[PDB]
Amino acid sequence: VRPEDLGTGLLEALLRGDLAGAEALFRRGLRFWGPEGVLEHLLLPVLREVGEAWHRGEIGVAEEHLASTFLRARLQELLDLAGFPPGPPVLVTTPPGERHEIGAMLAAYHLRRKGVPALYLGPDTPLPDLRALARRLGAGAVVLSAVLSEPLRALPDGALKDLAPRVFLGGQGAGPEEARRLGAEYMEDLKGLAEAL
Amino acid sequence: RPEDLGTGLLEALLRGDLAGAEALFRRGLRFWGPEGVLEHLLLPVLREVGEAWHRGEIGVAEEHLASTFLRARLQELLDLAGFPPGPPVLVTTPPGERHEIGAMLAAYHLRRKGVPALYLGPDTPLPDLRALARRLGAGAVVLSAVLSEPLRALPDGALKDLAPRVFLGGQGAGPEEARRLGAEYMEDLKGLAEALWLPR
Amino acid sequence: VRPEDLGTGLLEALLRGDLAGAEALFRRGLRFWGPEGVLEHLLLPVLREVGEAWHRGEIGVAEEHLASTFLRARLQELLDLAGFPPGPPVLVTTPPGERHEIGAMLAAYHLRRKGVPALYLGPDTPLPDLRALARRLGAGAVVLSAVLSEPLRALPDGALKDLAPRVFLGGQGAGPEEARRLGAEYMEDLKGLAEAL
Amino acid sequence: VRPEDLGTGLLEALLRGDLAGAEALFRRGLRFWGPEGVLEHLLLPVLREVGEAWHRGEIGVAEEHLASTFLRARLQELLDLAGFPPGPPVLVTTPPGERHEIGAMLAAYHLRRKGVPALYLGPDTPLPDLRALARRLGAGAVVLSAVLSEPLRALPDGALKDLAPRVFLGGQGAGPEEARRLGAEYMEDLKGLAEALWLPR
Ligand code: B12
Ligand code: B12
Ligand code: B12
Ligand code: B12
Repeated sequence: VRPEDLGTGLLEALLRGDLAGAEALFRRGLRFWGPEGVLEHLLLPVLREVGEAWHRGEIGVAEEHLASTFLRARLQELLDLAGFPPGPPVLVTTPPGERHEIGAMLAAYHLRRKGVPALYLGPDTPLPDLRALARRLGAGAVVLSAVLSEPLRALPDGALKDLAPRVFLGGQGAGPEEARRLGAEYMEDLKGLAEAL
Repeated sequence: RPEDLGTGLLEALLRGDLAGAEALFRRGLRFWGPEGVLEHLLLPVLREVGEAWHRGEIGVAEEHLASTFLRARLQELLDLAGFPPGPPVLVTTPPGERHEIGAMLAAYHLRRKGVPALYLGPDTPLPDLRALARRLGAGAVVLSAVLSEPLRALPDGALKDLAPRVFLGGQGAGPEEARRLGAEYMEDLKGLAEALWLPR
Repeated sequence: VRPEDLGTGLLEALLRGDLAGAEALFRRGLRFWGPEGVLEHLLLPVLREVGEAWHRGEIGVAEEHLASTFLRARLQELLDLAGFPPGPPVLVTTPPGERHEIGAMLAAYHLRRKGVPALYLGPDTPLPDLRALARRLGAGAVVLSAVLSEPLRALPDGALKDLAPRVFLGGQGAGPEEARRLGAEYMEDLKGLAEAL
Repeated sequence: VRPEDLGTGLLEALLRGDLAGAEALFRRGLRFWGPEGVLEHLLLPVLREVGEAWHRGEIGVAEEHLASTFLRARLQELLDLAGFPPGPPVLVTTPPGERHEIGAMLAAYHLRRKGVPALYLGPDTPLPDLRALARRLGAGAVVLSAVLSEPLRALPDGALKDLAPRVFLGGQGAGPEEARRLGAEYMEDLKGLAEALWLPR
């Protein structure tokens, strides 16, 4: 199968529970596109199509869970391969109540690929606890990924100010006005995070 | 240093030294092998993280960091156990149960015995779980519960007929609640494949 | 299949020309041991056994070549998946006359995994040319890997002293007295190269 | 745009140590033209420009090394992506004394793309050792790539004849007379190698 058909192939493999086939297809994508390219051209398009199929009522949450778990495992492999430099970390998580992790992990990965010690905490970190860890580790920045807008709507004005010296908010759930309200710097593009630091 | 590995790993995680944590875990693999490292290093460290949190010695951000690391290690082992062909067993946690390690352990113990255990991730709504089991023709569904409250919230018979065999375990579960929910109850993961193969 | 048998399995696969099997076994070792661990537990033991078997006369050069080429290809794959930060590079190569690449690639990999922009040049770089590139790119360091002692012995006293602001020499062909003679800093372990920098 | 237009950009990224940029540009070329087109119209032209610039004294050995190592890494990725089929292998190497790899790796790639199990040994394999491995693995063919002519001149008449059931020789260092002297089948076209083995399909 051609590169342009790897996305359809992967989604069909996952929807029939063929994890071995899915792993093979993803690895082919990695080899063809390289790491950034496989995320852009395979991981993200499959995740989005899973979401659309769910919105259309063609699949349920269990199929989305299966696909997201698979894709998380693949991104975690890449994250581990990028390595973790010493020095003051950037803490990467999602707002309280946000359980979608891929965006955060993508942010951490893009940072790690540029030599930044992005410490992915997992999703859904209470803000007092996040601030306390940032302070204790001397973190240079906190990065939050918000896929949904509702977890941000739940936060009080200024809630993200002073989590760390720099606080960045992105994801589809976030916009510049909400970032301003919460006291974060907004960034639309993952590729601009490493530059900003 | 086997006797010191657990303390070393926990300290590395709590200072954000992921490189050190990874090195120590690999040393645990060298000492104890794949199953052994789970029993002697992963689970003791997970439990000490939880206890330290319960005592107020660490916050949620530290616990998250450590749990994320340990989940990554267990996912590696789960993937190394392989995924055989044939009708899958779906493995997840009840609605409202966000803790994953027990479910991943169940999937691992199944896969190492040649059972195609598909780990979905945690916290799967039951109608959705039923629909996926149907779509994949799953022979069994396995749920891991660390907390009892998510189970208490579920209706009588909520787990019955998710597949022809349904198992519930984890410290949050007990035989009476399993019975109420329409699931079989088991405590030993080393017997779970055998229990599923052989008649109820 | 079992971790303790991956070395035996990989060597046997390579000696029978089973590259698909070898690739699968190496990937298993990567998953089990992690990026640095697979080099310590699988790649280096297999490389060394191949070399020793050749020195004992038990295998021919074609068999040795196949295995060494395969292992280099796997290390190059890992190297490319590491972070590559912006900023002044560290140039990594081998002395003039040293054709063996693995130690240099290992050095570059260890440095990239610690957030250092190590440029692996390939092996066997003439010193004037190496200095010129280091100067033009503003490299902070040059790192040389020597498996054989004879290429070092052929160099005049002080030959390595001004290749860059810091010059490190390691590999089993090097020792502290030779490093001193040649004007390089010696290090035995790659684990403290990044710290020293 | 043709792939050759990216050549200046790629080489300049490499020469300033911008590995990420060089890799990004090469991958764009792969996406736009695919592997065969990028190899013929970007990798080989850049390799040749690097070599000629070195011969002209315009770049030093360290810059040439960096560019050659990068291009080999990209070709090795493609070689591995083409996969390794089962079946009696074709051993692919270069003559004793030939250290240049790219032509051999291209031959292995073109064979693997057509479903032929081409085992790339690396360069510079002694002939009796190569013969021994070919016999032991039951190889259907040996393929040699020569960039330099002197390694071939060094070989005795008929040296290549019986390395395997078929023996193919190409690269700019080889020509038909020398192949005939050495007992190899002379071949120039990479894409025609698999067909020359007379296998099914
Ligand atoms: C997949 C998807 C989901 C998935 C999420 C996948 C998962 N579980 O992991 C699921 C199934 C959860 C889902 C359901 C819902 N989601 Co939805 N679905 C989508 C979809 C199709 C793709 C978006 C996505 O998840 N992309 C993955 C992320 C990583 O991409 P991203 O957020 O765009 O982030 C990019 C950048 O921002 C950047 N980035 C990410 N984080 C950060 C951080 C920083 C600092 C920086 C610099 C950059 C950065 O990287 C990413 C890739 O480049 C979109 C529609 C679309 N966009 O085509 C909606 C969409 C986002 N969903 C929507 C919403 C709100 C929902 C629902 C509430 C709707 C519903 N009930 O039907 C539910 C919520 C239920 C719940 N889960 O809580 C709506 C939002 C608009 C609205 N209606 O208000 C959307 C936009 C669809 C639409 N057009 O209406 N959804
Ligand atoms: C670690 C831990 C946590 C961690 C979990 C980290 C993680 N998992 O990523 C953290 C700190 C997050 C946590 C939080 C809380 N937890 Co807590 N904590 C624990 C602790 C110390 C250990 C839990 C554990 O061992 N997990 C590992 C799993 C795999 O162990 P397991 O379920 O026992 O499973 C074993 C077997 O059952 C078998 N198995 C597992 N699944 C299955 C499935 C099948 C089919 C089979 C056959 C076998 C099987 O395998 C396992 C190993 O042999 C215990 C106390 C203790 N010493 O046990 C509590 C405990 C579970 N926590 C408790 C509580 C209440 C909480 C909190 C609600 C407290 C709070 N107010 O916030 C929160 C949960 C909030 C939330 N939703 O996150 C209570 C639960 C009481 C109850 N449900 O009746 C406990 C018992 C402590 C106590 N005595 O009060 N906790
Ligand atoms: C593998 C091997 C080969 C292979 C090499 C395959 C390949 N493509 O790499 C083959 C068979 C080709 C080979 C050939 C020869 N080799 Co040989 N072979 C070895 C062997 C078994 C292992 C070498 C090795 O470990 N390489 C891997 C590198 C990475 O390990 P390393 O240099 O020890 O580096 C470690 C650390 O120093 C650190 N590190 C590496 N670089 C750097 C740099 C810095 C800055 C730092 C901080 C750290 C660091 O990382 C590594 C961690 O383990 C050894 C004996 C042995 N058991 O060690 C000999 C040995 C190196 N070979 C030797 C010889 C003599 C030869 C030949 C000259 C033999 C001959 N023809 O007569 C030829 C060379 C010509 C040739 N190309 O054929 C000698 C060299 C002795 C000396 N004083 O130089 C040895 C020691 C054997 C002996 N005689 O005892 N060899
Ligand atoms: C690039 C190059 C280099 C690079 C190579 C980098 C690298 N890692 O590959 C560098 C700068 C390192 C180099 C070094 C030298 N080179 Co130079 N260089 C060239 C150059 C510019 C191009 C070579 C090339 O195209 N290689 C890529 C391969 C794939 O191309 P190809 O062999 O033509 O193969 C084609 C087909 O035959 C097919 N193919 C290849 N193999 C096979 C096999 C089979 C079976 C089939 C079917 C097809 C096939 O694929 C290709 C498609 O176009 C040429 C001049 C020119 N413009 O052609 C010289 C040239 C080859 N170099 C030459 C020389 C002399 C040298 C040096 C000896 C210079 C010196 N040091 O003094 C050194 C070699 C040092 C040593 N080995 O010890 C001479 C060789 C003359 C001769 N042998 O009679 C040439 C011809 C230049 C000249 N006119 O003087 N060189």
